[PDB]
Amino acid sequence: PRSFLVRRP
Amino acid sequence: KPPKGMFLSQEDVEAVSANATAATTVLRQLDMELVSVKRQIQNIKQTNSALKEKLDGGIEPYRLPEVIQKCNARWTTEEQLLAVQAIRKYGRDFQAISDVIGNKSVVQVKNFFVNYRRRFNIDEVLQEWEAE
Amino acid sequence: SGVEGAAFQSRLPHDRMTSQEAACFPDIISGPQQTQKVFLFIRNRTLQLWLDNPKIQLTFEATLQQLEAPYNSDTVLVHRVHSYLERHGLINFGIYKRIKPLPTKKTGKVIIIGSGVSGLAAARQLQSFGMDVTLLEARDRVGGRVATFRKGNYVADLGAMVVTGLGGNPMAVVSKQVNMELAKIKQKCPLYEANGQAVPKEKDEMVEQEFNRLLEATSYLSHQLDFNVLNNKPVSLGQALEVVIQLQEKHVKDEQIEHWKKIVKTQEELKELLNKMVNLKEKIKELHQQYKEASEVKPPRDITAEFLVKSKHRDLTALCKEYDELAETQGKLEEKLQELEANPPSDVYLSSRDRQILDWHFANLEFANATPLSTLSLKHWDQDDDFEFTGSHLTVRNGYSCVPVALAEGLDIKLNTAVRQVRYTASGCEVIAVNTRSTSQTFIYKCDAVLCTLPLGVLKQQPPAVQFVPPLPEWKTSAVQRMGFGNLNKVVLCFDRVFWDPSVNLFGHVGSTTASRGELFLFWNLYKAPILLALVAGEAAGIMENISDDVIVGRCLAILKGIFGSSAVPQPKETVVSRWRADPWARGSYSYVAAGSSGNDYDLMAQPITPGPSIPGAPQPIPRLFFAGEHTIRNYPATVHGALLSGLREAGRIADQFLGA
Ligand SMILES: Cc1cc2nc3c(=O)[nH]c(=O)nc-3n(C[C@H](O)[C@H](O)[C@H](O)COP(=O)(O)OP(=O)(O)OC[C@H]3O[C@@H](n4cnc5c(N)ncnc54)[C@H](O)[C@@H]3O)c2cc1C
Repeated sequence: PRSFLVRRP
Repeated sequence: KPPKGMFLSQEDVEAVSANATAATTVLRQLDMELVSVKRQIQNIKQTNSALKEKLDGGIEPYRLPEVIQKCNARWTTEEQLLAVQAIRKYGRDFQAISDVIGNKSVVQVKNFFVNYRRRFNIDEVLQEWEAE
Repeated sequence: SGVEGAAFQSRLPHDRMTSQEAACFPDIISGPQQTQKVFLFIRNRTLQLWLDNPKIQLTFEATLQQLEAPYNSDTVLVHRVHSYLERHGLINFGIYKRIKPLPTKKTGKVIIIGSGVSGLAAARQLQSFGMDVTLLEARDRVGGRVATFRKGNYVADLGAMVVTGLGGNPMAVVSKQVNMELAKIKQKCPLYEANGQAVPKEKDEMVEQEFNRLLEATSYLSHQLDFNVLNNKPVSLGQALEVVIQLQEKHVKDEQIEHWKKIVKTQEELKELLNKMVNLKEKIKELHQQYKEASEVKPPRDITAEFLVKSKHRDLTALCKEYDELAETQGKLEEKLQELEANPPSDVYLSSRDRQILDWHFANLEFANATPLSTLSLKHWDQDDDFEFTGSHLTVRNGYSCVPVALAEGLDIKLNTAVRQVRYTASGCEVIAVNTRSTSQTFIYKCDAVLCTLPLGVLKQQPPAVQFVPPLPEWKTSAVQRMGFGNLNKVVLCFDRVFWDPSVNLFGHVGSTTASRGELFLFWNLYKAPILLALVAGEAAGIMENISDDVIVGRCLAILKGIFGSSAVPQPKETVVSRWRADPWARGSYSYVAAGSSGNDYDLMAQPITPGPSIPGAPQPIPRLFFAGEHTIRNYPATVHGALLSGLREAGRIADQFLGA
């Protein structure tokens, strides 16, 4: 899901 | 409500969604439209290049020196006759008539029309300008 | 606050009663406001006490002692609250020193399929409640999709790697109970294009900003324009991004058109003006000749010949005035046009390099959801956003396996035991397993209840790896079909020396094509030893599983050489390549919300099965077949904390059933 995204704002 | 710099209308979305290749079609139509406008620019600015050429030198060879003529009170017979012929060519345009004579303001020309109306049959002269 | 912080750390609203609480405390929530604030304080305080020291059991007696009046007034209310919290695993979960030793007399028998975190969490709770528990695990180890590689001092997770923040995370409690070395991840992530050149800061920020704007657009496209069905098929996130990009390309072209269309309109103003000026120049040239002829008639003149000179003079000054007025108008239209020619709109929406760098941000999104974006539900892919934890993401330096191994202590676990068939009836269940080493050695476990923690990948397997007798209902099997089970692989590269920026935890690699955006797109540096860890995400994951380790390590070294230079990149001492889709005890990495699915399917997966009666006209049986796992928890899917919480949930649902509420 979204939680795992790297380089998050 | 959409993000800044993103453009998303119901109409535009439907037009890309409505067919399997509608997207690629709509983008081709704009690519052709763009080529069609870019060729028309080259055309009309080559047309305009030719007209700019046919004005080489401007109207400086045909320019007339400035007149320093100062307005005067008394009407010479010369000025009266210039005026009657000016009424014949230029009709009721008082500025043009003043310009022709050279030393009579628009007021004095407007006066002249009333004073001499009788003696220079100005009614007949105006009718003669209208007939043309 | 302190009591309010406990509510938050337990994923509870501090100032309101939940749905679960309303069910266990109807008298309170249906009654007057005062009693509710008493309930809510007793609850919040009991949680605070447990959270302050989660290494020892918080008993009811200990709770009432540390409670002060007027809250320690009602002893049954405090006892009801404490019991509820203990049962639902909000207190006295994980690994704690027990005060009152567990009674030798065990009520009920449960078989748990799988000794992953969901399985282990449930087992501990059930044993803790005095049930007889046995876990059946196909693998030669516990942990399941928590899988840590270990050779000498080298330590690298091939599965779960990251704690996604401690704020409201039950792994916060677990990390105090078990020695996990939690190390903050530094978010700085430099990209490196196909060749080895870092992306220029100005461009990097621009593409990243565009990616986030493109995502935000798909959400607008979904929620506001209601673009969620197309040809009687659910719209994917991939489809929506294609459509949003196409409309951004359309607007670039539309913008160019309107700009060039106002240049032709200005050129056609100029053309119309130049024509007037060319005609007026001829009439001025002609009228000059007429004036010269007239004035070359030397005096003395009659008054008509004098008037002819004067009239032509007046007429020629008038026409010369107009041409000068028109040549002013000409000058300003040339200013207007010289400006427009050097103030054009954008040539293109995204260049070839920009689309390549954007594909990396899409690869990142395909990594996060462990699936190609063409599979993700546009509407619901991010349905768990409101429950995300706060705080820095951390890694487990001593390896994540330390957690399951700790949970497995004091539990009856049959390893190398592959469940083949699950039988459930009104009188009870039998689970039929085999030895994985010799498939002929058959085992039969008789139990009151089965807890199934089989991964969604396994439940999906056709033909089935596990048979249910009787078969699972259509409402369960349809949920299993609809739901997405993703893939994501890891390449572990063990070296003798650190040849990379040791203050950078992760660095990207931009793929040449869209097709290969997922292929070794990201590298992790989190471990004490010299280890780099490369992801294979998106469509690449599935394809790269049919390619040998040597080739994959090959493509890794190549990519690293480009960025660091051939002299700095040695041969790796040890290499491991995960192949999660081919792993028969996983059949993939973790769940995603597939196009055509929603959060409701996660709730369907969590609903227990009740068998029909043995003899017809016999009363409605109790539920026998229960489900836990990452794919069963709507609010925390595809996570370890999700699995953990799903186990605790089922332990409570099973205890409520077989020991009474
Ligand atoms: C590459 C990868 C990276 C991840 N990264 C993260 C992360 O950073 N953070 C995070 O929070 N989560 C992460 N996850 C998710 C996390 O690993 C899982 O959500 C969680 O560990 C699964 O718990 P589970 O108990 O539901 O499943 P599992 O751990 O799969 O447990 C199920 C068990 O059932 C066993 N089993 C299967 N078939 C049979 C059978 N026939 N008989 C008996 N036993 C059987 C399996 O061997 C396994 O032990 C990641 C997953 C992967 C694959």
